[PDB]
Amino acid sequence: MKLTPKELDKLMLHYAGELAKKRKEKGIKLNYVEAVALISAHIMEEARAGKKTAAELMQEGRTLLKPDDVMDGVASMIHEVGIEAMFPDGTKLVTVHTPIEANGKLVPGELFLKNEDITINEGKKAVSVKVKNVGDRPVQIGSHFHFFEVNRCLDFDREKTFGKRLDIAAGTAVRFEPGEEKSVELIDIGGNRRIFGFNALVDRQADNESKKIALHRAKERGFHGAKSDDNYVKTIKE
Amino acid sequence: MKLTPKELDKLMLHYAGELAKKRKEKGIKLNYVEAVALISAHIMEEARAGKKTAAELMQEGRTLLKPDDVMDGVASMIHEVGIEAMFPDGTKLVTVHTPIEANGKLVPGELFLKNEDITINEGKKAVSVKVKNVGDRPVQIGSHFHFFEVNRCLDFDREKTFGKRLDIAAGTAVRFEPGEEKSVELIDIGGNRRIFGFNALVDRQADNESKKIALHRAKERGFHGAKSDDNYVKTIKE
Amino acid sequence: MKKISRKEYVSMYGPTTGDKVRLGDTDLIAEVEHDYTIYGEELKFGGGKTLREGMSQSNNPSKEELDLIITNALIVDYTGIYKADIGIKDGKIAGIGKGGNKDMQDGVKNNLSVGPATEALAGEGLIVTAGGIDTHIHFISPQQIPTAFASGVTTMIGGGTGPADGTNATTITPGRRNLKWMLRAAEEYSMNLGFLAKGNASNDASLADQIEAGAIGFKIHEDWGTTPSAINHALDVADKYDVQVAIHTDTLNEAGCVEDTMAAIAGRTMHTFHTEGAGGGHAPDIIKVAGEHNILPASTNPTIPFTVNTEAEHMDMLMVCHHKDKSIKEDVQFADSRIRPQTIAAEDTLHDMGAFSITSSDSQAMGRVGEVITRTWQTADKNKKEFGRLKEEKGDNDNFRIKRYLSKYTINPAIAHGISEYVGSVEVGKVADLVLWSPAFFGVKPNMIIKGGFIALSQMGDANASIPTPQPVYYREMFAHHGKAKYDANITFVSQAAYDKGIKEELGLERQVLPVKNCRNVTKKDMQFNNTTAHIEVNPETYHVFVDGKEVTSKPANKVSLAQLFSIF
Amino acid sequence: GPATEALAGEGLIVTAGGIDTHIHFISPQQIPTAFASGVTTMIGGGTGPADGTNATTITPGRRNLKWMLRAAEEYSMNLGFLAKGNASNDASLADQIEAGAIGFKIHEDWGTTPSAINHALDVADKYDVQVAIHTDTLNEAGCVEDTMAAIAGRTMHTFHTEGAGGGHAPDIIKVAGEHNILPASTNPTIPFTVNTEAEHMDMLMVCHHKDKSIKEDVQFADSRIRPQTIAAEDTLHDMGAFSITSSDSQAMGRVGEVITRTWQTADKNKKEFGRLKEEKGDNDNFRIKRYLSKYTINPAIAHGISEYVGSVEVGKVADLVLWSPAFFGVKPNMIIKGGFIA
Amino acid sequence: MKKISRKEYVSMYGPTTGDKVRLGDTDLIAEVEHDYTIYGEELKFGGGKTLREGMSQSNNPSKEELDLIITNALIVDYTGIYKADIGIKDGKIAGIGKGGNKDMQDGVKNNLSVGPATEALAGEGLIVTAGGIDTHIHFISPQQIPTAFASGVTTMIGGGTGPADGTNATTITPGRRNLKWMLRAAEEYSMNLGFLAKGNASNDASLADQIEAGAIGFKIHEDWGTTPSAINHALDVADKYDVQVAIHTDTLNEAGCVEDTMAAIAGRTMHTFHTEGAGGGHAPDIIKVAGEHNILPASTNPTIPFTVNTEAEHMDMLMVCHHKDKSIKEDVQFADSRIRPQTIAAEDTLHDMGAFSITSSDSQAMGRVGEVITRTWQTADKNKKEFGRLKEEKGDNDNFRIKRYLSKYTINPAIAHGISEYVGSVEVGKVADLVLWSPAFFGVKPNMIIKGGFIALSQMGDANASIPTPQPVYYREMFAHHGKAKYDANITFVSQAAYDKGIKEELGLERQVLPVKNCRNVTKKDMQFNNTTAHIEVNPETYHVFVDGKEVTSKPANKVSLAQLFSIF
Ligand code: NI
Ligand code: NI
Ligand code: NI
Ligand code: NI
Ligand code: NI
Ligand code: NI
Repeated sequence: MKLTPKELDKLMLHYAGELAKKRKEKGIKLNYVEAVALISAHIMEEARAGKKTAAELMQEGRTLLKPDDVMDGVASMIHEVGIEAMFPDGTKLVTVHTPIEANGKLVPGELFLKNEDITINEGKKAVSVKVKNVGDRPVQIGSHFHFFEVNRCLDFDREKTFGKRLDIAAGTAVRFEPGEEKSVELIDIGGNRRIFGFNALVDRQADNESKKIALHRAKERGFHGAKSDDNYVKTIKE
Repeated sequence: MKLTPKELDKLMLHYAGELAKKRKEKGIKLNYVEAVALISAHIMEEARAGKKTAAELMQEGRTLLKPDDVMDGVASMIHEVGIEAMFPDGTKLVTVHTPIEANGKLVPGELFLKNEDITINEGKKAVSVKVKNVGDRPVQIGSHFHFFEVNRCLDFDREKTFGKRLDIAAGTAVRFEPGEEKSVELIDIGGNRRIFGFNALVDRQADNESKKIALHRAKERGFHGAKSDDNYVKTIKE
Repeated sequence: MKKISRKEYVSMYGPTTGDKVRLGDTDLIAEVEHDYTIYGEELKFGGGKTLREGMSQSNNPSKEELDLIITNALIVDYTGIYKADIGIKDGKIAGIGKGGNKDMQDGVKNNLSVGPATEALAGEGLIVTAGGIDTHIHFISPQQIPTAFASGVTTMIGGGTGPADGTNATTITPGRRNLKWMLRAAEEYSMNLGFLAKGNASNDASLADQIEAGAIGFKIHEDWGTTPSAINHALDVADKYDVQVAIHTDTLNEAGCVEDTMAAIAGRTMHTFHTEGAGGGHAPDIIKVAGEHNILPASTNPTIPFTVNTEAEHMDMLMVCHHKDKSIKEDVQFADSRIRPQTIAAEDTLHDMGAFSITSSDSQAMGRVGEVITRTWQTADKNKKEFGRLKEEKGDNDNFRIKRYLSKYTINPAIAHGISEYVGSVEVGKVADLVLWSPAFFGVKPNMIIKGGFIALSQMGDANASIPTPQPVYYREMFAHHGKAKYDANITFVSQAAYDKGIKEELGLERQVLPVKNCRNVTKKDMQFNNTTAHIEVNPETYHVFVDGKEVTSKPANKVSLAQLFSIF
Repeated sequence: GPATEALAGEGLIVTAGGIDTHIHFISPQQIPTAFASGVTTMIGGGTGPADGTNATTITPGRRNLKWMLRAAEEYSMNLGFLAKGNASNDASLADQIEAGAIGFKIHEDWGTTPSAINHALDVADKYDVQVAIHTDTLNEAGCVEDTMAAIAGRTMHTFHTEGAGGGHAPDIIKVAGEHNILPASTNPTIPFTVNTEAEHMDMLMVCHHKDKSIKEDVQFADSRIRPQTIAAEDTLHDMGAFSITSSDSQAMGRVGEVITRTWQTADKNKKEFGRLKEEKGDNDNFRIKRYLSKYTINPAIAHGISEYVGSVEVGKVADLVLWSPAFFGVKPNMIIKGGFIA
Repeated sequence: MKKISRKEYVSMYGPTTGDKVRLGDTDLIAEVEHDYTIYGEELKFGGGKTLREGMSQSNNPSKEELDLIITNALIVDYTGIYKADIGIKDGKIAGIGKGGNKDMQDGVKNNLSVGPATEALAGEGLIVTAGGIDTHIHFISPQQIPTAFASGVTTMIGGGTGPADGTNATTITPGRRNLKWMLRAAEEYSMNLGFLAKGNASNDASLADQIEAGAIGFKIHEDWGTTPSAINHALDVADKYDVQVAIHTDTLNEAGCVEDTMAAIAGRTMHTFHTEGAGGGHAPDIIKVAGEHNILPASTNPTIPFTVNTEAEHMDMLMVCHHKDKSIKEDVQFADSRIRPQTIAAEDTLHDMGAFSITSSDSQAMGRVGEVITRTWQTADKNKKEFGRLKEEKGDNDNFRIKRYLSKYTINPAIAHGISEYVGSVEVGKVADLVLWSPAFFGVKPNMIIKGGFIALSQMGDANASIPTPQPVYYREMFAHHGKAKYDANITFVSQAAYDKGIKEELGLERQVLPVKNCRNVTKKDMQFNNTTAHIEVNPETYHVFVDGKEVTSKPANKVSLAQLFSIF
C-alpha cells in the first residue's frame, strides 16, 4: 500500500486527535496540544467523507470545542489551526481561525504595553502630494521606496518628491486604485541618501544635480508628472 | 519491553487497520490503502488469539469486505494481500488472494490489448523430437537451453537436436515426469550460435564439426540417446 | 515458429505495439507505439527463465557489459511511448533496445550485452519514465526531499536556507556563504540539487559572486523587490555566466506593470514561476507573459487543477499570509486583485494548449512538493473530460497529449535550467534517473526510484518477512541512499564558473558535480510539446483571459482522479 | 585501571554475535532488524529490491560490488558480499573477487549448471574464497548426483539444503551428508510447525507464478515442498547432520528470527527426542553448543572469517551480545560491536 | 514559400531525396534515401551566402559549438545513403543532421550549432564516406602509406619491419623489440596504424608478450609455418587478450588439409586473408572456409576483379616468387595447384553473394595497396553487368549492393579488428576520418582526406597560383600532416593489455593511442551486408567451386571501369 511519508504524518496526527477526543470524553480540560490535534484529526476525516466542502470545514472546526472544554490559556493560544486533507477534488488547505474562545484569565506570554504613542520618523517634516492613478491597474508603494520612481502611471509632481519616501510606519504601504486620487505624506530619505536601483532613475548621490538628471530620465521614460525638457544640458556622465 | 523494529512496523499497521475499520463503520467506501490495511490488521489479531490456523485465515480474509464497501477500482487493484503474523507456532506468511470483487467499471491501469496473435520465433522452422524421461525424478527444461545437453536422463535423438532450443515463448519450459514421454518442438539457436556453458558439451562455435565433438563427449558422459562411438578421430583440441 | 495469443504474451512481457494502457484511474489512454524486442527472444528473469549462464546472459560478453537491465519495460517519454529493454552502465543509461546475449540471440548491440556482471530488473507490465524535476522549490525544510522523492521526483531546483522568512517567501539562497552551507548540506540527501541566488540586487559584483559561488542561476522575487533595475542587472550577469533566471513579478505594480517588467527583461530568457498569478505576480495581467517568445512559462502546483475548492482555499492562504483582514477594504482589494478565479481556470486550459510549459510545486509556500506529478496528470485528465481528445492526437489514443504533460515536469524544466544533457528524459547517455510506475498507480504512487543507475528508494514490506511484498508497505530507503553510495548517485548542480574555479574541491563536496549550460539561447520554442506562442490580453475590469482574440477558460471540477482512491490521507 | 569502563554482567549471559550467511540485500532495513536480534554479521549478495537480488544472494560485477561496498559504510553490521558464480567465464569469475567479493554464489535463477558450478569452483580454489549454492531444482542439467560430480569433491556451502528454499527435486537434502559439504538450513521451514507446510505452498505459489488448475504447476509445487524432507530437517540438525542456520531474508527467510528459530528447534527436538546421549550430567550443555555453533562459529568458518569473529575467544573482534536469561534467544539486552556499544 | 525546380536546387545544395547518382564511370547507381535539411534553410558558405555573422553562424552558439561543418554532403555508408550536414568537434564526428543557427533557423540540435568557432567546408555535389581500412598490409616500405592514403584509406593494419624477407613474405612484426621500432616509427606518418605479431609459435609466453608489447593481434603465416600447433596456441592466447588473429593457410598441406586447419581453429574467430587461394593457402580447397560461421573471410586485392589478364599475371608472380621453373614438373604442379583460375572467378561472385566480407590489399607482396577501393568497386561494377541488379535491391537503384561493397573495406575490417567503435563508418561519436569524393572520380581519385577531424591531404594546385585549382594538381600534404598536429590526428592501435601497461608513456608515443576490443565474440554474422554462411565444397579434380549444392563462377572481363579513364599510368 505504498504509504507516502506524508501519509504516515497524518496517521500519527489522527491518533493524536483520537487521544485528544478520548480524553475530552472522560471529561478533562484539554490543552494546547490536545485541542489542536483534535481539531486537526476532525477536519481530516470530514474531507475523507467527501461531504463538507473546504469552505464549510473552515467554520465547522470552530464548533469542535467550547471554552469550558479546554484549560485556561489554550484559547489565547490557539490563534488558528491550519491543516491539509484530501477532498474528492484533492488536498486543500483548511484554516480554522480561532476555534475556541477566551473564557478565562491566564494568557501565556501576554503583553503589557504602556499606553502611549511612538513617534515615527522623528524630526523629518513631511510634505503632502497630490497623487492619482491614471492607469487601469492597481498600484501599491512601499514605505521606503524612492517615491520619485514609482509606477509611471501615478501622476503627480515628480519634481517635488525627489529623494523622499512615504512618511509611514516601516514596512507598510499606500494603495492606489485605478482612478483613485489622494495626497500622500513623504519625508526625506535618511542615511547617506544613496539611491541605487528602483527604476534606475538615480543610481548615485541624491543631490540637486542628480535631480536634474532624474527628471530628464523619467521624462524620456514616460513617468507622468516628470516635469519637462526645457532644454537639457547633458553632463559628462549620465 | 524490548520492542523490535519489526514490532513497531506492525503496531503502525494495526492502527492503519483500525482507522480503516472505523471509517467503514461510519459507512464510507474504503480505498486501496484502507482495504489493505484493514485486511492486514485483521489477520494480525487472529494470529494473536491463537485460534485460526494459517490455512484458515487465508480464506477468512476474503470475507472482511464486500464489493459495496469499497470504492470502484479497489477490487481490480488489490490482487492480493500478503501479511505475516505470530501464531502460537511462530510467524507464518498468510496470503489473502483476491479479498474483494470487481463490482464496477473503473479499473486502474487496465489494459486494452488488440485481439491478434503474436507470432513467436518468426521463420525458425521447428522440428519434433521424441523425448522420454527414463529417470526416477522430474526434469524441466527452459526455453533457451541448448536442448542437446539436458539431463542425461531424457532419452532421445541427441544428434538431431544439436544447436537447438525449445521453440516456445521466451522464459517458459517443458516438464517431463519420470516415465513420461513426449514430442517437443525445437528451433535453431539464433545469434552467433556460440554455445558456452551448460554441460560443457560444446563450449565453442556450434557447427557440424563441433557436433562430432559434442556427441563424442556426451557419449562418454552417459547422456541417453547420444548416438554412438563409431570410432572417433580426436582433433588437435577438444 | 509456433505462435501465441496476445492475452498471454502480455502477461509475460507486457503490452506490445498497438496495445493500450489506461493511466491510473484517469481517462488518459496510452498506446505502445513501437517494440524493439524480437518475439521469441524477449528477456525474462527467473527459476527456469531466459536470463541465465550461457543463455541470455553471455559467457562472452562485449567489453561494454551492462551493470543492470530493465527487461521489457514500457517507456513513456516525450521521445515516445514504446516497448524496449533498458541497459544501465556506470550510472548512465547505456542502451535502449533488444539486448541479451549475442552468442545465442539475433540482433543485440554491444551496448546492450548481458554478462555475468549485469543485474536483472523485471519491467514487464510496468512503465518507466525519467525522474521528475521540480524547479520551484523553497528550501524551507529538508523533510521535503524524501517527500518529493517518494513522488517520482529526482531533481529539485530552488533556493533558501531553511525555515527562515526570506526562504519561506522566496526560493533564494543569498550570498556565497549561505550558498556554501547549502551545498555542503546537500551531501546528505538523495536528490540532485541546484540553487538559485538573490537576483534582487542592482550590484553587478554581488550578482556574479553568487554564481561563482555555486548557484545555477538567479531568482528575482517580490519580497526582495522585483524592480526593473534588479531585473535588468540580474539578467545581464546571467547572460555572461550562461545561467538561468527565475522571477516572481511585482504584484503591487509599484515599479510598473507587466509591460514594464517585460521591457526590463529586454527580450532575454526567463523562467516565470506561477505565471498564472495566484502564486504571485503582476496584478492582474501577469498571466499574459506566458504567451511571449522569450518566456519560459511555468505554473505553480496549488491552483492545479481547477477544483470547486481551489478558489476558497487560496483566498485563505493569501489571507493567512500577507496579514490581510476582512474589515479592511484595501486588504480585500489586494486579495481580489491577486486571486482571480478567472485567470485560475484559464490556466488548466493554457496547459492543454501548450501555452504553459512547466509544472512546479512551490513547496512549503503555496505549493505541494509531493503532488506535482499527481496534479499534472489530474489536470490532463480534466481537460480531456471537458475538451475531449486532441486535434494533434493520432490514432485512438492520447499519446500526444500524454507527452505534452510529461514534458512539463521532465524535459522542459531540465532545459530551462541547462541540465537537459544529463537528466530530464529516458535517453541514452544521460544519468540514469528512472522511476518505475505500476500502470494502476501511475502518476500517484511509483514502485521504485532509481537514482544515478542504482536503486535509491522503493516500496518495501516487513523487513522481517520472507519477501518484500507483505505489509506494512511504505517507501523505504534503498542502498543508493546510504554510505558513500549516495555520493556516487547524486548530483549537485553549479555554474560553469564555479565548476571551473574548483568549487567541488573547494567545499569538500563528495557528490558528483556538474555545471549547467545553454541557458541563454533558449526560448519558448525550446519547450517540448509546449512551444505555443501567442498574443494574449487580459481584461482589466473582468480579469478575463483572451488569447489571439478569443478567450480561454476552464470549468472547475468536483472530483479529480489520482486522489482519494490511492491515499489514506 | 582508570582507563577501563565497567559493564555489569552478573545474572546475564554473554554470547558472540550471530552470523547470517544467506542474506539477500534486498532492503537496507533488514540490517537493523537482524541486528536487534543478536546478529552482528551478514554475508550475502544483491543490489537492493531488484528481481535478481530478490531471487538470488548475488552482487554481480565489480561495479555493483563497488556500489554495495561503498553503501555498507553507512551501517552497523559487519558485511561480506558474494558474486555471481553463474558464469563459465573464468575472467569474469575472478574479477568479481579481485573487486571485493568474499566468494561466489551459484543460483538456480541464474542457471546453476555443472559448467558454471565447475568453473566457479576452480577460480574459488585459487582465491581461497568460499562458494555458496542453490541447486538446480528443475533437474534440467542433471540430478543431485551430477551436481556433486560437478563439485568434484571441493568445498561448498549449501544453502537451505533441505529443499523448500530451493534445490534438486526431491533428493537434494541428501547432500548434507557428504564430507565435502557445508550443510546449511534456511530459516522458514524451521522449526517444523503444523502451519509450516501450508505456509510454504503459498509462498511457492505466490512466487514462480503457479496455478491450482494447471497440473504441471501443481506437480512442481509437490516436487519441491516435501513435508517429508521438511520434518526430516529438524532432526538432522539435532543429529549434527546439518551445520548452519541461515535466514534467506526477504525471499523465503526471516532475517530477524534466525536465532529465535534455532533455539525453538532445539527446544522441540528435546521435547520429542529427549536429552542427548552425548549429554554429560543433568543438563543440555552439549546440545546447547550444538545449536549455538550453527549460527556463530560454523558460519564464521564456512566463510573464512573465523579468526576475527564467530565466538567468544581472546584475540577476536569483540562482537558480543548480552542476553537476559529469560529473553534468551529472542530479545537481547545490548549489542556490542567492535568492542563498543552499538 | 515560393518554390524552385529540381535542376536548380541540385546545383546549389546537391542531390536530394529520390535523386540518383552514378558512381564514377561504373554502372552502379545510387539513390538519396533521405534528407535532414529543411528546404529554404540549407547551409551555404560564400560572398553573400548563408554562413555569416548573426545568420547561419550564431552569435549565441550552444556550448557545443562545432569546429567544422561539411555542408550539404551526400553520405554513403553502410548505415545508409543520404543527404545531411556533418558537424565536427574535437577530432570526432559530433553530429549528422541540419545544424546552423538556432537563433535564426528552425530545427537545429545543439550538437550541430554553428558559431564563430566553426569552420566551413562545402560538400554540396560531393559524396562523403568514411576512410578505408586495409587490414592486410605488409610493412615493407613506408612509401606505401602516402599511396594508400591518396586512395581514400585512413587506416592500415598489418605487420613487418621494412624490406626484410620475413616481412615481404608475411604481415608480421615479430617480438616486442621489433614492435617497439615500428610503433616509434609510426609517429612519423599520417595514417592510423596497428600491428600484428608472429603467431607462428607454440610458445604461450612468447605469444602473449608480443601483445603486451603493443600488437593488436597475431598473424599465422605459411612461411613461418602455419601448423595446427601454432594455430591452436595462438588462438588461445588471442582469446585471453581479446585481440584478433589473421591467417595464411598451409598451402603445401604438409601438416594437414583445410579440414585439419579448421579443427585447429576449434570454432574460434579468425580473419582469413585472401581466402580465395591465389594469395596463398590450402591447395586447392581453402576457399571453402569462407562459408563457415566462425570465419571472417577476406579477399586479396590482386585477383580482383577477374580480368582476362589476371590468370596470366599471377602465374608470373607465383613463378617470379617461390623460385619455380617451367622444366620442372613438381614446380609446374604447385603452380597449378595454387593459381586455380576456377576459384579465382568464383571469387568475384562470392563477394556479390555476401559470402566474402573484407577486401584487403597485401601490399608489396601480391597486392596493390593503392587499388583496394578502386578494385572493390570495379568488381561491383562487373557483377552488376554480368548478374544484373540485386534481388534485395529496393527501388530503381543499387543502394543495397553499394553498401555491400562499401562495408567490405570500412565497417567490416573495422569490426574484424576491434576498432569499430572509433572508426570504420560515418557515425556520431567516432573519429572523424572522412574522405570527400567527387561523384565522377568516385572509387578512384578522392578530393580530400580528413584525418582525425582535420584536413591531412587534398588535391592541390600551383602553390604559387591565385587559387588551389590550377595545374599541376596532385595530392599535397595538408596541415594535419605536419608538426605536432599529426600526433593529434593519428592513432596507433594496441591491445588492452599494453594500453593498460602504459605502452604509450612507455615508448614516448605522442600519438593518440587506443586499444582494440571485442575481437573474440564476433563471427561471420557480425559482418555488415556480408553475413552469408554456407556449406561450400570444392572439386579436388576440376578445382570447381560449389555452394549449397550449386556451383558459382564468374566470367573474366576484357575491360574494367575506374581505370585507364582516370590515370596517366
Ligand atoms: Ni512565488
Ligand atoms: Ni515560490
Ligand atoms: Ni535460495
Ligand atoms: Ni536465498
Ligand atoms: Ni598471404
Ligand atoms: Ni600477405
